[PDB]
Amino acid sequence: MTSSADLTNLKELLSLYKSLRFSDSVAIEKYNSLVEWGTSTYWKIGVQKVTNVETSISDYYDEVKNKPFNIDPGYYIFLPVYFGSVFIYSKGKNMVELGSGNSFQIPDEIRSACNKVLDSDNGIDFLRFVLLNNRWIMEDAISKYQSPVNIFKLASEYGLNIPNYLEIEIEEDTLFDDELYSIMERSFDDTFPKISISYIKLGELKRQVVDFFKFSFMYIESIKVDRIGDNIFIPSVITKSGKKILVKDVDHLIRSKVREHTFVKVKKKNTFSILYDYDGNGTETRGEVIKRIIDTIGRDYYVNGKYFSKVGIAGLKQLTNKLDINECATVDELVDEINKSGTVKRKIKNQSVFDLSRECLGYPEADFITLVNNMRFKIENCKVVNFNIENTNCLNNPSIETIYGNFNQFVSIFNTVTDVKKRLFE
Amino acid sequence: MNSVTISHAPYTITYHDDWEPVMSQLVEFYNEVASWLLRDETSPIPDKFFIQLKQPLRNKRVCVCGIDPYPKDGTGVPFESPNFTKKSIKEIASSISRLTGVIDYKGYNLNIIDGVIPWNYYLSCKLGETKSHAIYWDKISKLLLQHITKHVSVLYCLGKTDFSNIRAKLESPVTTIVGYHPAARDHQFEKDRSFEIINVLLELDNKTPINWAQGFIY
Amino acid sequence: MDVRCINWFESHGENRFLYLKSRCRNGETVFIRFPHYFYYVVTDEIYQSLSPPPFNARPMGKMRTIDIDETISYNLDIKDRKCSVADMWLIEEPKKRSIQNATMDEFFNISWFYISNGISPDGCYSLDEQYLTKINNGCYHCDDPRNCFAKEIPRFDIPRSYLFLDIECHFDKKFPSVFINPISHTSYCYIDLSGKRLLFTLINEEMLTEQEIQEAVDRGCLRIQSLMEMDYERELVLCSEIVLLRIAKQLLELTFDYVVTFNGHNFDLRYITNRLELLTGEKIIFRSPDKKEAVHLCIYERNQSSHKGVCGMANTTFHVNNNNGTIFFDLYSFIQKSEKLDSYKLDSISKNAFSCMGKVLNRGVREMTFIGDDTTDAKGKADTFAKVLTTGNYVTVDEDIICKVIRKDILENGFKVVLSCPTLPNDIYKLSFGKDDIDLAQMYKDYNLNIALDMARYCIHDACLCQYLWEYYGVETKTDAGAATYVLPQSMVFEYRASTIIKGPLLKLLLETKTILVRSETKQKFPYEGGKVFAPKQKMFSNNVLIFDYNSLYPNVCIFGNLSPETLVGVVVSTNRLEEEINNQLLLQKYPPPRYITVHCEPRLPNLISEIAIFDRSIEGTIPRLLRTFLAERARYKKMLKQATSSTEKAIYDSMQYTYKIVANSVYGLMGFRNSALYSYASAKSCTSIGRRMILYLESVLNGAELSNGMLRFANTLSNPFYMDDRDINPIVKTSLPIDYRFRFRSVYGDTDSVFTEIDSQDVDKSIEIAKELERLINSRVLFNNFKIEFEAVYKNLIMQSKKKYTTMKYSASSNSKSVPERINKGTSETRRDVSKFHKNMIKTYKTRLSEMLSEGRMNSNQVCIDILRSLETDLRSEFDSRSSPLELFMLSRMHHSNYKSADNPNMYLVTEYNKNNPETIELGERYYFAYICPANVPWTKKLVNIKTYETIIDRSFKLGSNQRIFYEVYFKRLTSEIVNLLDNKVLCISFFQRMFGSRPTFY
DNA sequence: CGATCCTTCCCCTAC
DNA sequence: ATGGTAGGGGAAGGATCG
Repeated sequence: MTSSADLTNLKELLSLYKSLRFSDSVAIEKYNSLVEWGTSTYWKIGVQKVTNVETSISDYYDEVKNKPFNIDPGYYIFLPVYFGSVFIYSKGKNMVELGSGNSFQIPDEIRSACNKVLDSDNGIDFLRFVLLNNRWIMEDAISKYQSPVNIFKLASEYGLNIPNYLEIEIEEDTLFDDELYSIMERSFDDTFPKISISYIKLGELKRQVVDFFKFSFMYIESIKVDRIGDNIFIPSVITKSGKKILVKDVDHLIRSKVREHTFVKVKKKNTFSILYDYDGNGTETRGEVIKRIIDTIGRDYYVNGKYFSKVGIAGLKQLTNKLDINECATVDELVDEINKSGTVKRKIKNQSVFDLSRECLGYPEADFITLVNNMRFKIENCKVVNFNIENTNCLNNPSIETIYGNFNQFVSIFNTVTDVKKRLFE
Repeated sequence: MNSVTISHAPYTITYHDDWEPVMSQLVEFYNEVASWLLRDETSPIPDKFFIQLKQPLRNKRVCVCGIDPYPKDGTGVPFESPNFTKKSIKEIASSISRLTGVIDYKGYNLNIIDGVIPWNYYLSCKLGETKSHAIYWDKISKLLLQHITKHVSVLYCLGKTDFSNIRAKLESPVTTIVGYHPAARDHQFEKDRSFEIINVLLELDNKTPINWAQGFIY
Repeated sequence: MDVRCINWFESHGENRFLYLKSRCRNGETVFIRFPHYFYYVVTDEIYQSLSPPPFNARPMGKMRTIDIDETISYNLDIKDRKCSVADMWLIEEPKKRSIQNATMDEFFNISWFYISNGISPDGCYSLDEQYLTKINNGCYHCDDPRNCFAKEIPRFDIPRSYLFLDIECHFDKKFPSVFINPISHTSYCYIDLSGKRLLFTLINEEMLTEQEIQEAVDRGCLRIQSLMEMDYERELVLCSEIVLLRIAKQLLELTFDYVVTFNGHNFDLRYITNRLELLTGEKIIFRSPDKKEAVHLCIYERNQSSHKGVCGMANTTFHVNNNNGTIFFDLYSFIQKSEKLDSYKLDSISKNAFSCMGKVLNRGVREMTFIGDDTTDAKGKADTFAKVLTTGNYVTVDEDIICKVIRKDILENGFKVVLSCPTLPNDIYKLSFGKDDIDLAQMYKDYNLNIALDMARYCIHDACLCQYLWEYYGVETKTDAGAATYVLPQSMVFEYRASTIIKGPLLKLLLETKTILVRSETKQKFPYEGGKVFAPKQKMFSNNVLIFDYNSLYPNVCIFGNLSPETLVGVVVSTNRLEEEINNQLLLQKYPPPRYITVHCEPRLPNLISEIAIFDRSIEGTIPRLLRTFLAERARYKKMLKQATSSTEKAIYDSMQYTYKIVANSVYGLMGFRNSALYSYASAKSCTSIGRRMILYLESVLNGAELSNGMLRFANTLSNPFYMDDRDINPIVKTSLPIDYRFRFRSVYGDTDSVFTEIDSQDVDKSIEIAKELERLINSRVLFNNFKIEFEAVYKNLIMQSKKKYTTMKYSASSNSKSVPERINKGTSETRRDVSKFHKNMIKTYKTRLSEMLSEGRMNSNQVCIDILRSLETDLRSEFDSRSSPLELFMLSRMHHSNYKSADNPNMYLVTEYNKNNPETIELGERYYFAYICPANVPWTKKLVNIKTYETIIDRSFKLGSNQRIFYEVYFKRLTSEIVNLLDNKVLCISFFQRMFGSRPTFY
């Protein structure tokens, strides 16, 4: 490290080279630039020059067990692999669902502060946060370390997950069957939906997950969504004569593109039946199912944005809810409270009016950008007075149609925020 | 080990099979040069010019390269002195002792380390003088360096000024790394490159690093 | 003490110094030695806060340290440029570094020396003999050059000395080796300060028999046995090889102003040094003027071969390490860097240089006499031909048969030469130098007196060709002009690129305007490409075409828009149309158009959809001022050139004007290069955008323009496309043209700095007059500020092949209808160096014939189309069957620059196989004459045997009675492709090619 | 009763 | 010691699907 060893001979490049399996896109472009500049250097020449943009963790896992197999003797730690949107990271970045690079930022500052920067060796190499809808739960880490230590102890230390990682010396090799599986499930003592149990013994990294198929044949009655909160609702499909039948459909409304009504195959283990998401091809029709979902709901709940359109809701109160301030009925009180607030004033001065309104109405990013980019305006006095459509192809998407329908309320809130900003600093 | 017969002095050169596809050409280049090369005394004896030709090239991954043999007491083996008195070898031993921590040095024979081949760009030099056979050994040196660099993985040349255009002399840039000479001269003064970039470059190409401890003599 | 400077050079010893070589009026050479300092620039606080005063310090004054870092903005909240004013100080340190915090560190030490000391590298001065110290005869030492060079005087002429030499060495089969092959002949063209010209050739006597040596001595030659017995006044001298090498060493060790060779750094000087070292062991030693440093010849290499992609390993240059004045110039590198339209073997260097008439006088037997004078073809060419004929042996009068000179006479501004060739009745000729068809290897095996004398004559001819090439290109005047314009030593003007040579005038401008522009953020590399290629409107032009050219468009754009890194107020980007509209509304009001200028640019990133850069036009930035200075001084030098009388002044001014043109033309490219001192991404993009906008404006106003009733009516309103102005916008103007004129106009093609307009007329005089009137009216009325156009030429029979590819005939503006036009091609295959020599002639003839027949068909489109198709098919079939009769030429060229993945690489394998065996040894970066067709490929069925596999190099040999190397009709299908750009009805085109080759020709 | 011709799809080289 | 990206034309060469 005399002359800095050229950043320890590209220590970050080596880390990304060994971390392709648990990396993110920005690191991929950074590594590409690093190899491109390193291949032509007075202190470094050509390298292996391998690139990848897909995040996969199948290398650290084994085949799934689908029958009451037999297990080798030894001490085991049982992990209740839940059913949620898996996230992998090491610090306050990444958290990518196997390819959806930085889809959104979870607003948990306490969680981010609590998580140590590269805890133990390399930050347990990933967190496996299921986040069923919005609840943070940690899971397997595969990283060796020691196991009864920080890796599994982080959940108990910071309260992220209920302590279900405690077991006893098992040994005495026996055939792992339904009875032991149910006994371990009851010993877990959890109410969250669990889909698998992964056993870890001292001295290994890759575990053989077990999952009993129990293929059942059931009919579908209707698909109905139920609201739990602001972006907390789940499209809980109900089949048979009102059965629950769990479906993945986490936050973002994909993998639920199943054919309406008809006959379906489902998987049930002890209490929570789960059907297929995208494995069984069959028909996988999307336009018909999206139109049926929209019609049943009542022309609301645009699919792409995983949210519901603010039909009828003009404004003057949704801004207060978004900014998390006291309820106000007049612009003057809004201005006074924003001035009084220590951080709301900073957050409204730093951000732009367009971004503020877009976040207030909860519109999708790409869809709204495209819809704006295919429209014409009549801006007067820094406010929107008249708008029109130029290309009608983008109207083919129902979500774009709903956003265009509520664009009037969007314009009203945009003008309100512009007036507030003008009255604050001018 | 195959053998070849040349027109001048030793009449017999023994070489390993790894040097097969260039040896003949070397002879075609050597004979003419010999007609003048024996005109003057040289620090290496002619019998030790091609001693390094017996070392196999299949199990070598690091090639350390110099510019010329020692002006006096030419043993034939590059950077070799079985008396711990030459400046370059003692400087390298001191540097490796500082970096690793091994003590009680009685020699640092580099030809016995697995995966590392000691090489000299010019196979001869005038006795008691600097490099004076550059014109004679030019094509032979280029041919031998081209042959070696196609088998080894990393090349480490000693001397910035001497190897200022080492990339131009070789058509294939096979990890050209140029380092300062142990003996500082000609507008240069540097002695500590940490001697560890080679290993990390080796596992950067899915190759086993080389331990810098097999060369110690006790 | 009046002196004129000749060279500035340094020393690479223990202590560095700067040397001046200069000449007085009488002719005495004076050397002056200056200390070599390292210059740093600091603010007042940094200078005062540094404890030990290192060597010296002088004040500068109040200066600004404006920050030129540019960042994108998503709103109109642009604060200001970070600009601070402070007192500055200049620090001199003999050692490498003493500050480590200098603001100005991108400039050279020599530029600082010159500008701070106010010294011009090629100026005439009156030295003061009070700050100089005598240390040795002819040398002085100066410690305070600031006032030692205070007085300047007008230029005065001084004598100079030159040395041109050539070598020839024995070889058996191919390239010689210094260990086994000796030297036979060495020629010298010694020119002294007194002007005496001495030609003399040294011949090796070790390769001759005793009786032949005695015969040579008896018939006029001189024999010597030592250096002291050598006399330069004798042409032919006979001696041993050791004495030859020692004489060469003695000659190269003397202080010549120039030593000019052709490929001498790589071959001649290296061979001489190696052979001298082998035979004796001594060295060729150069010593400094103060007798304190001594070095030897060691030809080193410079591998500066990267034009950011557009080069095949370009070329590696070879230089010598002399520490005296002795400018060692290599014409091989200079010509290679100058012209790229020939082959480099000293056989066709100056063929495309001269044109003169060679009227025949007699046609008897084999002793034809040719004459040449200024009254035949032109002035000057006859004089140059007579000058080069004094040593030539084989003469070319625009014939390709090669003739031997019998008798030569030099008459008053003319020559009379007697050739030896079969008689032939021609009347007019073109005069240029020739080539020698002799076999040196065959001559060396049977060596006798006549062979030695002929070889000596050839060597002296080559040595004199070196001088003739040096004089023809005006290298000395170019060097002086480069030293004057570019603030640099006279010995390094041709060895640096645009990024280095522009730091002198830029430093002068910064010092005079007190600006220290500095960058504090890392640069991001993302090219904007640029495009700007326009698709031609039509393919064939039966009517006439006029050409209008912009006078230095890009410098004028940079001046008009005030595009400098320090004038950019800010750049605004938008990811959506709502914010784009908001920003546009705020921008048209915050920055009024009369003062600020807003330029729309292509988005930097895919998410962005707009990008507007704002420039302030009231502070007179750096780049516009530099370009204005360059243009004004170029105009001044052109006026002085046209007002000068003596030939030397004409040459000097002509040399200066194009150096200023070159320095002005390189700024636009420099603004887009990351490693430049003028780097500005936004400024370069804005310059390209404004250039495109001006081109579009001119094309739109010129399109659809009529000339009815002597009135010039434009299609659209004449308005400034950037902001509103007070100029009239009426699209109808008065013309000083006859009322009877009735014509229409249309724009067909455009370029970066050019516009083509279409006129529905055939006459040339009327077209020229209307073009002049259009130029006047458009310059006075249409354009604005400093944007002027010029009428270049009239293009007839214009044929557009693709984008940036056309062929036509050109009538100059200063010409009439009776003047002869000039054939001009841009991008056509005739300008390519790797197509053919027969193909070019055939396509030229076919293009001319088709142009004539479409000019006068004349029934209609399809009838003339089918007529041309059938006629061309019949002609090409008649010229297809070669009925044996092996023709000449059929030769191609390419550069040996592969240096790529091994694999198979037939082109690399073909060359290296012949190099290792014997014939055609080509170095790296050297073009060679070969003929490639299907390199071991079988595309279809040939006619005879041994046709498709033909890949032999063949340098000068002739193919034997079984090769039959004529199958270039494969590429000749370009005519069919040409028909694509000329006519329709592909059905006839497909059938013929299918019958002959059957490879489904690609239409368009 | 049949295979061809199609365009990318690449490497090399020239403004 | 360093301007620069698109466009054009020749040709292997498996893919193409004939």
